[PDB]
Amino acid sequence: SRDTLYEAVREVLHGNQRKRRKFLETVELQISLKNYDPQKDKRFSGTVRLKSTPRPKFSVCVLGDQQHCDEAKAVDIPHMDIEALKKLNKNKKLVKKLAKKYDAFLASESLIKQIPRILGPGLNKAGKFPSLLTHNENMVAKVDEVKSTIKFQMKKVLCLAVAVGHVKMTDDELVYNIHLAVNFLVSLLKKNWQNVRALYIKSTMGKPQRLY
Amino acid sequence: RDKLNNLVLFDKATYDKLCKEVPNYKLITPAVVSERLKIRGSLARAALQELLSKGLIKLVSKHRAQVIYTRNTKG
RNA sequence: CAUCAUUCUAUGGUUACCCAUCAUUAGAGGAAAUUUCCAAUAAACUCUGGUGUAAGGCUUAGAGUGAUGGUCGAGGUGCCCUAUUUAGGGUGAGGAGCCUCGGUGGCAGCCCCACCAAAUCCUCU
RNA sequence: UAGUCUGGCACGGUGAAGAGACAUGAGAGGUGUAGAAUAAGUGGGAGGCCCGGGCCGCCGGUGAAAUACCACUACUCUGAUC
Repeated sequence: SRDTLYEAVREVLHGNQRKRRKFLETVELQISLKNYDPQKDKRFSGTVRLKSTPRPKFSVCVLGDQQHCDEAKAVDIPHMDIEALKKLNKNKKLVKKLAKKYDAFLASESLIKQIPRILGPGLNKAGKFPSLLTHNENMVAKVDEVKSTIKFQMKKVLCLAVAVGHVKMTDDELVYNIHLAVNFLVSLLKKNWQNVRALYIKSTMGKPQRLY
Repeated sequence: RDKLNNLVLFDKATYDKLCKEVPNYKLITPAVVSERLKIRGSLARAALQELLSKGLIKLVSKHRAQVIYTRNTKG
């Protein structure tokens, strides 16, 4: 279903009635669906390709040994070698903590097989998917997960929820996360039929606003 | 239908649980020692002439068919 | 010699959502009644593959190690029929599906012993 | 194949009661063990929340997941109309 109306996409400066909180926030988007079947072969899996970094904040790890040794020093990265995984993905049962401790893993180019150990299909089988790439891009190619688009999965409660913005960025990226954001999920369409009913626009915290 | 598997001579625990818990009953007949302590009537007889010799049990009345021993009294 | 768990090394393995299984589909398999036979007959349900979803070591190889040199405790598990209806009387077969160390009594707690139920039905007589 | 039997459609409408529907609007709602707490379910989330100070948590712990805090929708039952 086609939805657009970039006529006078403003009133984003109306911030200090829509916020009397103080702190680091995460701006989200929950979109309205009708008659979807998750039990049949309806593949609602993939991403909507944003350009201008909504900027998530969580723990990111890089596994390997490349030129990226020198590149990711200025990140102040949690870097980890193969010599520091023989007690990491093995100490999983008897010590009951989240023994991953960082919210991403990695497989690269030049390290074609990252880990075909019992801790290879061990790590890529328990969520926080090692899916981000660092092929030969070599301009940053680590924080470009923090400077990437957003992802979403099909499940058995049908409802969609994903973060199109954040605090601490200009308000002119939150009009740019209306241009290159929701214009694509009409082209991103199969007969998960006319999936977009209404887009309930909402910050981290506030009141029901409506742009169609 | 069911076939009982009684013991002919003592296992390590069956001598321990006879040498302790035979006077800790009140009746001692070689039919209940064969029943409870999981042994044969001949062993149940043979295991009580040596407890009369010890000073743990006490004979009441003897017969060719049935003998009735008991615990050594409080007195 | 068989078996399960646990910790360390195998130029060893798929993850832009799979793994065990809840689901389903593609495929190999029988006793007794019913005798004196012969081959029937025809299940119930059980596996590998495949897709969506939910566990995590797998499953492959080496050695130190629980605790077995032998294992689990070894028991409860049905229908029929009766004015004994918390009771009483029957006894064919061959398959899959779950609670705990019972709660009490009697020489009281152990070893017996009686009883109060755990979750069961599908069908070839 | 006439005729006849039968169903649909058109001519072809007003009104009441009632039902199963489904759009507009609602409560309560979900219990493998277990963490002390009836885990609906996701984007969460180390910070909010109340008149200078206070609770909710991370953990210990059950389990790819634990609340303060924003939303939509799964989907069982009661029940409300131009």
